[PDB]
Amino acid sequence: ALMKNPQQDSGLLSNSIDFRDQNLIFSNSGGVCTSSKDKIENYPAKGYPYKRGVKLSFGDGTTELEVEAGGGDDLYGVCSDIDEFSGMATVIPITNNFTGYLTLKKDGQNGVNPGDKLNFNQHGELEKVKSVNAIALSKAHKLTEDLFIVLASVFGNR
Amino acid sequence: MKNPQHDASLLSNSNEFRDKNVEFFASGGTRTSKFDKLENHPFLGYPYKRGVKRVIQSHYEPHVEAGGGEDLYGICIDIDEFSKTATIVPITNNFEGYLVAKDSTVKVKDKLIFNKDGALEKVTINATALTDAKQISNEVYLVKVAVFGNK
Amino acid sequence: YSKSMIENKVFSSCFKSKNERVDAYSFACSSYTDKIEEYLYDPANSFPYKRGVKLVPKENSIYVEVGADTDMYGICVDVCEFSCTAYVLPITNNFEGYLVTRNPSIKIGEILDINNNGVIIKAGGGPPTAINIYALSDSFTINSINLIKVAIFGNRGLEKT
Repeated sequence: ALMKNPQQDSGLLSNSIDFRDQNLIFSNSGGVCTSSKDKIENYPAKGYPYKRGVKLSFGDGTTELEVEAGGGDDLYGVCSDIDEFSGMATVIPITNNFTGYLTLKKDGQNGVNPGDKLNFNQHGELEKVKSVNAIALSKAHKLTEDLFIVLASVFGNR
Repeated sequence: MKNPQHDASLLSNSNEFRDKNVEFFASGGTRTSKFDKLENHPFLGYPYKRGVKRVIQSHYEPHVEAGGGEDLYGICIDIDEFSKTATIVPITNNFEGYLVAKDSTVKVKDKLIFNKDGALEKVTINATALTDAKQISNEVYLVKVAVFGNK
Repeated sequence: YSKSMIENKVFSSCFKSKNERVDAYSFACSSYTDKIEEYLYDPANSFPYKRGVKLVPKENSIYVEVGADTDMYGICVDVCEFSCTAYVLPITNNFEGYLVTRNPSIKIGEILDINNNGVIIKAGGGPPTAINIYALSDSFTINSINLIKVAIFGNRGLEKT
C-alpha cells in the first residue's frame, strides 16, 4: 500500500519450494529486464511516489526541488525505488526506456490486456487510453483491494 | 569566447565558495552521469551553451550551428577552439545545466522553447527553468534548466 | 531473405566505398551506453533486419514485427537466424547508420519517414511524420535492395506534413 515492504511482520516461514509466480510481490523494486547502460537519478520524495509516474514539484525557493506522483503534460520520469530512511526516490528519466511492474488505476483494470496502450493520470497511475508511449505487457494483478499492478514498457514520448 | 585568455598583472581574490559556479566558462553540466551519450561535431559560428541544429549541404560532411524549433538536434555543452569541434548532447538525452536565455523575463517554473538562435525563451516544450535568469556580462543571460526532450 | 546469404568459384574483386554491403555493420558511429535489447521475430511473416520494428505481445512471447513510425518501438540492427532473434535499438536512443529503403532515388538532407513495412520513404508521401529522420547520403542499390544512411534522433513534437 503505502510501503514497498510489508509494514506488518509475518508468522510463517516461506516454503521456497516452487519457482513459478514468485515475483508478484509489491517489494519487487527495479525493472524486470534491466540494461547496465541505464541512466538513473535520485530526488527528494514528496509523498509516496513509489512505482508511479513522477513530476517535478517546486517550493518557495528556500528548499531544493523534489518529485511527486503525477503525469499528463508534466510527466518527468518513473519512480522505481525509494529509500525510506533518506526519503530519496530513484527516478528513471522518460528519455530512458523502462520495463517493469507499475501501479495500475483501479478503474477498468479487468479491461486491460496485453497490447493495450496506456497513459499516466494526474496521480501517477497507469490508465487505459496521448503524449507518452506505454504498452501493457500482461494483465492486472491484485495485491490489495485497491492496489493493482501491471507489467508495462515505457519507451518515450509520442 | 568560452575561455578568453588574457594576461593579468594582479591575482584575483577568490576565497568564497558560494556564487562561484554561475560563469560562462563552466562547461559541462551540474549533474552528469557516466552513461550520458556525447558526440563531437564540426561547428560554425559559436553555438556554445545553445541549442544546435544539424546543417547538411567541394562537398563537406554535415556540421552544426545555433538553432532550434523543428530543426533542433541537441545541446552544445562544451567547445574546443583549436580543433573547431563542439561536444553535443543529443536531444534524446536529458541534461541539467546552465544555458543561454534570450532575456531576463524567464523565471522559475517557466516552460521554455529553443528559438531560432538556440536561446531559451518562454512559451512544443523542451525544458523547464529551475532558477531565474542571471546576467553574466552585458546581454548574456544564463538560466539553469532540466532538458527533457520535446513535449 | 537473409543477411549473410554461398560457395563461390572465384573471389570477388581502394578503401573507398567498401561499406556498401547488405550485411555491413549497421552503426556508422557506435557508442558505449547504447541500449540493445533482444526479442523474438516471426520467421515466416517479415524479415526485420535493418527495419523499424514494433512490439507485438503474443500469447507465448513478445515478438517484434516490422511496423510504421506511428507505433514504432525501435530499429532492428542485427538478427541471429540460428535462434531467430532480433536485436533492437529503442527509439529513445539515437541512431546513425544504414537502413532499408524502397525509393532508389533519394538525395542527401531530405526528410524521411518509416512506412508500414518498416521501410524508409520520402516524408512527402502524406502520412504525418512523428520521428526525426534525415538522409545523410544518397540511396544506393545492391544488386536488388536499396540502402541509405540515415540519422534518427527521437520523436517529433508536432506531426508534420
